[PDB]
Parts: sequence; C-alpha cells; structure tokens
Amino acid sequence: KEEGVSFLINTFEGGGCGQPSGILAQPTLLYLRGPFSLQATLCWLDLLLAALECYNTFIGERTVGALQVLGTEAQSSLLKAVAFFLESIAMHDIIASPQEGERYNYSKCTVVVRIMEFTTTLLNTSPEGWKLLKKDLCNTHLMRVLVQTLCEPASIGFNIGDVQVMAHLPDVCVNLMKALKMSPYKDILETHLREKITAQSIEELCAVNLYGPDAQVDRSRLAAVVSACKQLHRAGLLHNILPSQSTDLHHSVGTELLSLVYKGIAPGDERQCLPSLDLSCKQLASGLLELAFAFGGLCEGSVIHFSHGEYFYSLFSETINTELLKNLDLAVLELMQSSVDNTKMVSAVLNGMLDQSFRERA
Amino acid sequence: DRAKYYIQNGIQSFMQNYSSIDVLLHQSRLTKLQSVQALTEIQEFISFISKQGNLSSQVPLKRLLNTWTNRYPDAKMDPMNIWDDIITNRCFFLSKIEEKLTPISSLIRSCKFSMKMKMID
Amino acid sequence: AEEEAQPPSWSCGPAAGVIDAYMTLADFCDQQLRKEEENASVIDSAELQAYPALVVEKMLKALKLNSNEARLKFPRLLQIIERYPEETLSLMTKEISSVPCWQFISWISHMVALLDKDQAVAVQHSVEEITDNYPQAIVYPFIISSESYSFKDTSTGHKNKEFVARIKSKLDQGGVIQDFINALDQLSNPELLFKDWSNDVRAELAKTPVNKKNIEKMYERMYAALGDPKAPGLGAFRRKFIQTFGKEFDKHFGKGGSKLLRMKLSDFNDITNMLLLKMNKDSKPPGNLKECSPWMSDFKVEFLRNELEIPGQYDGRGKPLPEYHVRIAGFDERVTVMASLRRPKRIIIRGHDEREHPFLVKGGEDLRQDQRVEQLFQVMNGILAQDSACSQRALQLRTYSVVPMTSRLGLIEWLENTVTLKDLLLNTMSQEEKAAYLSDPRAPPCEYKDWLTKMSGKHDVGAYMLMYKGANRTETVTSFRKRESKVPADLLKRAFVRMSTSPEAFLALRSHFASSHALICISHWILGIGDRHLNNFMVAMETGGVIGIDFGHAFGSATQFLPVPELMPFRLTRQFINLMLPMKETGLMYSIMVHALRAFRSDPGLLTNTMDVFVKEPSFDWKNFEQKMLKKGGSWIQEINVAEKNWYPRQKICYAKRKLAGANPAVITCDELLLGHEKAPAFRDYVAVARGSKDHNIRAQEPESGLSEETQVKCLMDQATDPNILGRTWEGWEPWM
Amino acid sequence: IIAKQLFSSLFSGILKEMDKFKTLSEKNNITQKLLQDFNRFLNTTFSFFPPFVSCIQDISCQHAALLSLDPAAVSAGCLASLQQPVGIRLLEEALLRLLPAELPAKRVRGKARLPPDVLRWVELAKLYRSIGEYDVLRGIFTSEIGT
Repeated sequence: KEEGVSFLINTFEGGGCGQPSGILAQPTLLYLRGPFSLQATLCWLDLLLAALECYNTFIGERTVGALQVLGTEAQSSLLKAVAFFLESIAMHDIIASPQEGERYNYSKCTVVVRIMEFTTTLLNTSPEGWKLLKKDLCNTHLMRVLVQTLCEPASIGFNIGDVQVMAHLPDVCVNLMKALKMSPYKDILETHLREKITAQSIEELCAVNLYGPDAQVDRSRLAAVVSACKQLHRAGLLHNILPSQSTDLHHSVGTELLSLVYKGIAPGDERQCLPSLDLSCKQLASGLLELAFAFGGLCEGSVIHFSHGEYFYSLFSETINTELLKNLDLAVLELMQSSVDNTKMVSAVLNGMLDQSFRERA
Repeated sequence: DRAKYYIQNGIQSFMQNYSSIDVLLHQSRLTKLQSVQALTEIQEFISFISKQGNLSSQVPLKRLLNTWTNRYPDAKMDPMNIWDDIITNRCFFLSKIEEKLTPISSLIRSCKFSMKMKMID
Repeated sequence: AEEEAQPPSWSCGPAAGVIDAYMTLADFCDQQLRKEEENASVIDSAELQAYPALVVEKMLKALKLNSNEARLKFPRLLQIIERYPEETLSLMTKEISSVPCWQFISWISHMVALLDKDQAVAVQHSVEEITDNYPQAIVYPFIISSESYSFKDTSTGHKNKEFVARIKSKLDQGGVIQDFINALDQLSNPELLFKDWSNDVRAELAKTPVNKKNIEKMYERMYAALGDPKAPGLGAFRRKFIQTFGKEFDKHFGKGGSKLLRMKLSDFNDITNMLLLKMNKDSKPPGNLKECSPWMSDFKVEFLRNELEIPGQYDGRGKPLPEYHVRIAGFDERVTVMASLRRPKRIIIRGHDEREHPFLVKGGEDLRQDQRVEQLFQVMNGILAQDSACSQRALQLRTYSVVPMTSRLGLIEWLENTVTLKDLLLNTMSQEEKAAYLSDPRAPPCEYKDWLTKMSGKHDVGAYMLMYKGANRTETVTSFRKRESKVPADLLKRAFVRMSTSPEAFLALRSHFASSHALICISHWILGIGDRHLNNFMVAMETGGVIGIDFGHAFGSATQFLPVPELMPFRLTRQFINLMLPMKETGLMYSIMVHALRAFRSDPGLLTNTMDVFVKEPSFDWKNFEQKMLKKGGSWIQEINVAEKNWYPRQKICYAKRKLAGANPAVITCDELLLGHEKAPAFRDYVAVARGSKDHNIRAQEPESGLSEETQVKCLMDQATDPNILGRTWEGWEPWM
Repeated sequence: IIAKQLFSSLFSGILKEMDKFKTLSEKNNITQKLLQDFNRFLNTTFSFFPPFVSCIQDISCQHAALLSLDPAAVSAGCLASLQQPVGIRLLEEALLRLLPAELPAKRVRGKARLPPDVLRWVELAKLYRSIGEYDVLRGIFTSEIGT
C-alpha cells in the first residue's frame, strides 16, 4: 500500500544494496575514447542514475534512514561522491566540431541542470531534520559550479542563453539557491555568494553609464547580473548585502534613470534594461523614495524647451509600465498620498495606474 | 530576328522529343543534355553582346569576363559531339564578340591564348 | 628521362601530380624484376639489383590513388627480394598516416595474414602501424586477425610473439563481442559440420602419419558439437541444435565417437560412411528452422550496444573516406533456410540506418577464394570508368559483398528480385507448358543421358575415354537441341513478356539482360567457369539483367580437373541465345565483348598483381583447392591426389592466364594447358575438334600472337556454340537448353 | 484514350471469334485487306500518338501483311519511338519466312529488314544502332569486309 514506505522495507529485509547500477565513466572513458560515450554516458547513464535517485527520494524516507547505512568503504565510495566529482568535471567539460560539439554542449547542460535540479531536489526535500547535507563533503564542487550562474551562461551555450534554457535557468537557480535559503547554515550562503556580492555589483552598474559606446555587448552582462539577482529575490542573504545596496544602490538605480534619461542613450534594448534595472531594484528598495522621486524629479531654443516637459514626463512615459506594476505591486494607498502630493501629474500616473492594474489582475 | 523564332521552335521540338522516356536511351538524354548545353552559351552570347555593345562607354574593356568564366569550366563525359560543338559556338563568339566590342592588346592575346589552352587537353 | 621527370616533381612545388610520374616509375621497375626473374645472368642480376629497390617509397608517397595496386605492392615489396630491415620499417610507418589511414584497410586479408607470418617484420613495423590504426576505428581488423594469427605461430624472439598475442587480446576486450557473435552465428545444419569435418580429418588419416596433434585436435571440434552440449564447454555456447539434436544424438554419438577417439585404423576411414550416411539422411529432415531464429533472437540494443562499432560485417570497404556507415541494431526473428548447395541460410539484418539488409549464411564454407574474386570484380567494373566505350553503354557488372568471417564461415549479400533463370524458367514454363507433366521426367534429359551411357562402355562415370564420332554428335545436338531448346526459347521470351506488362518493355529490357550476359561471359574468359551450372549464373528481374555468383572453380581447375572434365568460355546454354531475337545482334554484342576486352587489355600491371596474390595467396586456391572441390563432391577426391602428386598450380596457372591477356586465341593455348595432363589423345584432339573442320577452323587459323583486337572474340563466340563441346561435358550444364 | 487495352481486347474480340464462329477461309483472307486501310491511314495522319497504339495493336494481331505492308518505321517511328521497334520482333518470325528456312538472298523479305535498321538507327543509342547496322547489313553478303 504505502508506495515506497511499504515495499522498501521488504527489500532491505532481503537486501540492502539491491538498486544501484553502473560504476562511473571517467578513466574507463580515457581507456576507450569514442563519440557514443558522449551520447549515452554523458546524457543518461549519469542522469538515469541521478533520476532514479530523484524520484526514489520523494517517495519514502529511505534516502535518509536506510541509504545512510549502505556503504562507507569499497564499492560505495565511487557512487554519490564521485558523481559530484563528475559535476566538477561537468563544469569543466561544459567549458571544454559543429553538430557533434553541440550535442556535447546541450548534453552537458541537459545533465548539469538536472544535477542542480537534484542538489536542490535533494536538499530542500530529502534532508528532513536537517542532518543529511553533511554527507556530500564535496559540498564544495556544487557551490563553485551552481553559483557561477553567470559564468554558467558562458560555460553552457549562448544559443541556450536564447533557446529557453535560461527561461528555465533562473528557475533552476531559484531552486538551488532556494534550498540555500533559510534551510542550511547561513555560512554555506556566504561561502557561496560572498564571492562577488558588491564590488562588481556597483562597478558594472555604474559602468553601463561609464561605458556608453559598444553598449549592448556589455548590456548582455548587465541583464545577466540583473536577471541573476532577480533570481536572488527568490533567494536569501540578500538582506545583509542588498538592502544596504537597496537604500543606497537602488536609489542609485533611480539616479540611473535620472541621468540616463537626459541623453536618450543607447537603443530600445537598453531602454529595456532600465525596466530591468529598476525591476530588480524596486523589487527590493523602498517605494517611498520613488514616489518622492516622481514629483521631486519633476520640480528638478527647442532643446531645454521640451526638456522641461520631458524630465517632467518621459521618465513616466517609459518606465511607466514597471512603475505602475511596481508600487501597485506591494502597497495599496501609499500611492494615493504620492499622487495627491504631486498635483497636475496625477492623471498619467493615476490613469495608467487604474489602467495597468485593471489589466494585470483580471 | 528570325534566329530567335527558329531557336524557340527548335526548343519546342526537343520539348517534342522529350515525351518518349520509358527505358530512355542515353542518346535520348546525353545528346539533349548536350545540345541544350550548347544552346545556353548561344542565348548567353545574344544577351551579353546586346549589352556590351551598348555598355558603357568602354566598360567591356572591363567586364564580360563572366561569359568566358562560364564557358571555361563546362565538362564533357565521353561524347565527342561536345568538344567540337562548343568550338562551333565559341568560335562564332570570337568573331562576333570581336566585331561588337570594336563599335589592352597584350591582355587580349593572353586572354585568347588562355582560351586556346584548355580547349585542347 | 624519368629521373628528369620525378624528383623535379618534388622540386617544383605547385601541382604536377606526384602520382602521374611516381606510379609509372614503379610499374617500370616491377616489370623489370619479373622479366629478370624469368632469366638469370650476371649483368642482368647486377643491374637488376641496381634497379628495383628504388620505386619502393614513391608508392607510399603518391598513395592518395585508388590504392589497391598499393596493397598489391607492399607484400610484393617484402617477399619479392631483399625485405629491408629498417628502411621499410620507418617510412612504411609514416605512410598509412601520410596516406589515408583507410589505406591501412584496403588489404584486409593481406595485412592480417601478413601480421603473423607473411610479413615476419610486421611484429617489428606494421605491428606498430596496425597498433596505431588498431585501437581507433578498427573494428573490422578484429575479425580478420582472429582467423590468421591463431593458425600458425612460426619462429619468434620474445617480442615478436608477445605483441601479436596482446593485439588479439584487444579483440577479447572491447571486442569480446567479436567472438561472441562468431560463437553466436556458428551454425547451422549438422550435416555439413559432420560430413565436412569427417572429410577434413579423414583425408589426413590415410597417408603418412602426421596424426599426432592433427588427429588429436581434429577430434575436439566435433567433441564440442557432441561431448560438450551438456558439458561446461557449451553451457557457455548453447544452441537450439544443441538443445535437442546435439543431445538425442549425444546419447548414441558418445559411444561410437569415443570409440573413434582411439580408432586410428585407416580402413575405417571408409567405414564411417555407414554411420555418417544415416546421420546424413536424418539431418536433412530436421533442418526445419525455429532453432537459430529463436536462438539468435537475443539482441542487446543496450547502451548503444555498449558503444559497439560492429557494422554489417565487411561493410568497412575500399577507397578512402571511412565513415563507419551502417550499424547492426536488431534482427527480424523470422528466418528461412533454402534449397541450395550447402543448404545455406537466409538472414535479415535490420540495419539501424532506417533500412534492413538480407544476408546469407555459409557456415560450411571458408569464403576466401571468393573474397579477392569479388574485390577483383569491383576492379573489373571498377576499372571500366576510364574506357569511353565502357561508359558509353553503361558497361559495368554487378558487385555485392562477400563476408569472410571466421576461418570456417562467411556471409554474403543478397539482392531481392534476383533469381535463378533455371528455377524461374522451369516453374514459369510449368504454369505455361502443361500442368507439370511436360517431358523432363520421361524422355528428354533422362533419355539423352541414357543414350550417352549406351554409347561408351557401361555406366556413366566414364564415357571420357570414349566420346567418338563426329556425325552422331550432330545427331545428338540436332535432335535434343532443336526439340528441347526450342521449347524454352518460347518459355523465356514468354517469361520476359509475361514479366513486362508493357508489351514493349520486354524488348526494352532484353538489352540489359543481354548486356549483362556479354559482360559475364568476358568475366569468365577472364578465369575458369566451373561448378557454374545454369543454376550458378543468376538473372535479376529488376533491371532484368544477370549477375554471376559462383566461384568454386577458378582458372584451370574449372576446366582442368580430371574427375569432371569441363571446357567452355562461358555458359552459352541454348535457350539463352534463342531468346535474343533471330539475331545476329549477338554476333555484334561481340562489340560489347571487344571494347570490354581492350578495356581489360591496356594495363597489364594492376590485373597482373591482383590475380597474382590471389592465386598464390589462399591455400583455398591450390593447397586447399583440393579442399574446395573435395568439399563439394566426392568423385573428385580419389583422382585429384593421384593426379596431384608433387605438383603445384600457382605461377603457371598465372603465367598461362596473363598470357591469356596477351594474345592466346581460340582458348587454344589454354585448351593445351589443361590437355597436357589427362589425356592427350583421349581429350586433347577433342578440344581440337572445335579447331579442325574448316568452317570452325576459323577458330584456329586467325589465332595469331600479334595483339589482335577482336580476334579472341571473333572466334571466342563459335568457340562455345561448337555442339560437340556442349553435348559432351556434363549432366549439369543442361546444354539441352 | 490511354485505355489501349480496349483496342487489343477489341482485336482479340475480333480475331478469336473469327476462329470459333462460322466459316473461316474466305473471311480470314478478307480481314487481311484492312491492312491496306491501316496503311493508307499511315500515309495520311502526320505526327500522331494513337496511330502508334494502332501499330502495336497491329503486330499484336496475328497478322502477316500487317508486318509486310507496314512502313510504320518510316512513319509510326518518327514519334512513337519504342512502339515501332516492337514491330520488327513480331515481323521476323513470320514475315521473315526465308530467314529460319535458310534459303537464297532473292526470296528473303527484302524491305522489312531495312525499316528495322533505320528505325533502330533514329534511336542512335549506344548499343542499338552499332548493332542494327551490321545486323541487316550482314543479312546479305559483302558486309563482312566493309565492316
């Protein structure tokens, strides 16, 4: 009856080691050396094992109360652990001709995202009572590979950067960093994240403005840090490092709107980064200083002529959709006070407010 | 004038000869996949003569290398109708082309010599 | 002037094809040495030893060629004169990399055999060649090495022998499948294993002893069949023949067999024929399928076969660009064995390449004497792409794949809608001419053969010392030829027009039937056509054109061997030339055979080499051509040995036939060469009958050694329709029709 | 019209029952006159595919003087192509009556060997012409030398 709890018992009464299959695929591969290994080995033989592990976990607690006592010596020390060493070898080989090389890459992802799927899928579900993460002392490899969720887009494909694989990557980091939230000791996190928290954070963000020309290449890296931090919203420990960078640095992204809007710089895609930048920003900073920035920014031949109306308005034509969808997002009735405090602007903000809200919810 | 009417009618005469093909003879195809081969250089000749006489200025001193460079790498299987019937076309091409660009010279001789060469082996 | 041709090719730098001068230089020296092996002298042996060791490298350089003449060069280089002790070791190492690594392949049986004994210094050189090609992309050499090496380990220092030993250890590992499939497909019918095994041991129990480990081992193969099918030796290699048959027969076979163990009494060599004969008529009734089809029905299809590189075997081919095309996959369980010589078995490989492929099982046959013949075929029709007049008419003739697996078995490709004109002709004649009565069992080829027995002495095994009268001959071929032969003229034309819905396609496709025929008939004048019944050239009903599959009898042995005395250029049975319309146009498809001929003629070197290592190489062509013909039928076995005492059919069969390229007319000198044995006045003059009376003596007079274009053909036709030669030869060639 | 089978059926349903119905000598001689109409037609229509279908329809019919009085290869040979060379085969067995009886060159069918040559000729294949020439040319005498 109890699928898992039941049948697992009678199996361990019969045998303890009555499930695992294969034995690695790394030196034997340097002894053989072929293309089909790259096809079954590194696309399923590793993942078939991973998968049977995955779905066997969510069943019964046997991966905790019974697996723990299976081996600690001969045949065992070549299973889970070295499988990790094939995840370090997975970042490695993910880095290092046409369609064949591509099956190499897409395979390397198709495995490694499932392995992240399983570090997660394990951690946030399998370690109950929080006493099993300490099993994989190669706790290090996984960190050093998953976190490079920006150096991963470089390691796996850029095509897959487009192929809706990074329509799933933010969700996968969401997952792993989600098992990294709250659940494990908060020290894992700083050994994980406290590797490029700030420093670059301020440097690339200011740097889009210091950069200027050849912008879009760099904007790629920007929306990588941007989106990847949007992944951090789903994650923790942002609060030690990113709400001081929220009060200071997201306000700084508001100054980014303020300065960048004068020049009309760069293309409509960087005009899409400002929606991003302000998105990952406002999704963490206060809206008080924003609503303030509405009217306040407003009070602060042809050129200056339309300019008076433009730094008055276009900062609220462009970013309108995300600002509406930003403080409608979290606080009712704060806005109120904002808009009346403005005067004569009230109409665009409030009309696009009712408007865009109306659209989103129903 | 009339060479275009009779060349179109001979075209439709092969269009006539193309109806019988159950267990086709080679003679069915090869002599056709050859006579069309000559015809192509023919109509080509008409067209770029009509232009090179009316272009530019003296830009036929500069262009037209196209037609020799299309005339040059055309291949023969085994038929021996080919390597003469191309000379049938190409030779009238030398006389009339030379007669239509007139209405540098050492490059001309190197060019006709480089014509001659491969048209032998 | 060649010295002022070739190294300047290497000094110029752009183009000037290295081949264009190199290979001509190599042909020049090789003909220098053969012409010098004909005669020995002082300035001829001293200059001859200046000239030959020269061309030996440039046939490695300019190897981006067609490369088969190369494969013919290397063992030629080594065995021909002083095999260099370092020179060849080093640059013949840089070659197969400098040239296509797949030039490594083109000589499948040469290399493997060479590795062992034929090279002597491969274990020093080509062992490292074969050991760099070997671990990468070499699944195909896995098969052939296992045949040659374990045969004979000649004399060694330590290194030479340990190496090849471990090389064969690289085909028990990552090739454990190789012998697992061979030990798989090691089938089928018991009769061929026992009868052929018993011939094999039995013809070595009669003469001098040599019975020590020969007979002691030669007991063991059979004990495998029958002492192990319930012992641990076949608990590893089970079959369905072993499931019951290797047991029901194990009970009785154990006692007579272990009585055989210590038998060792030459007269009992005959006595086995009691037991064997019974077990023979008891082994034809059960060969009824459902044994190897379920027993083989076990396929992995796991882990991409564990990354297995086993293709359809022998799919590794010739010419460069090796892409490891085809793939094994899984077989269709249905199987059917069928009515033929060894009772061979029809397999359906189901290739992974979105396609299946039906092959054949010849478990009771070492398919080698036919390998280089088929490859020599694709040299026939693979050369005719430089003659115009061969292209002009699409003059090639069909190939396929001969699959030489273990020393004991090979497989062969099999097109569908290609069928034996005998079989088809017969049944289609049947549904056309009478129900089944017809005449064939009353009084045509039974009556005629009875008539031949009543015209010599007594039975039929003779008549050879007889065969007299020149008028009565015309009575035999007039009578039976006209009646019989005219019948399936109508039946063959009727089969074509019956098989061409379109009343016109019949006369359309006759062209490709015919063309096929001229092509096969020169194909045989190339070399002997024996065992080659009307059942042995086989027509294809696709393009309605014919293809020739049999290769038992090569060169002389086709015509020469005493037990069956045969001689014709090619199967010109009657009804076939009846089917070409009242033509005449035959006597000029003659032209097909001529352009064909000159196409062969012009280049002596290639064909020369090819045929040289093919006649000399296989034991299964002279040292086991005995083994071949005896394996076929018994009547040969007693005459051969007493004819083949201290006698070698190698370099002379070759010289005679290369001469056959030269200008040997009327088959006339070939006829002589088979004549010289048995018997000069009995048979020799007889072959001269197609040479005697003037009307056909045109087959004798125009014969001139002087490089005559069409002569060899102009006669070669009426050198087959000389009714004498037909009515005499044998019971199989149905010269009736 | 592609249903040529009506036509061969038709003559099968014209010749067969004019073997099984009533009297047969005179009539069998009579229907043979129609080959004049076939061939008068063959001199009338210029360039026409279904006439050809009548020609195969003709050598199909168990007839001699169709095989004789035919210069189809002259005409029904200019466009039909393959349907003209089917005639000769049918022609040879009965119209070439002096070829399987091996008799002088005076009686053997004079023309009906030659239209088969020019007909296999217009089809200047690569095996067809090269053959037909010394075929019919061989059918007399001083060709062994010229060839």
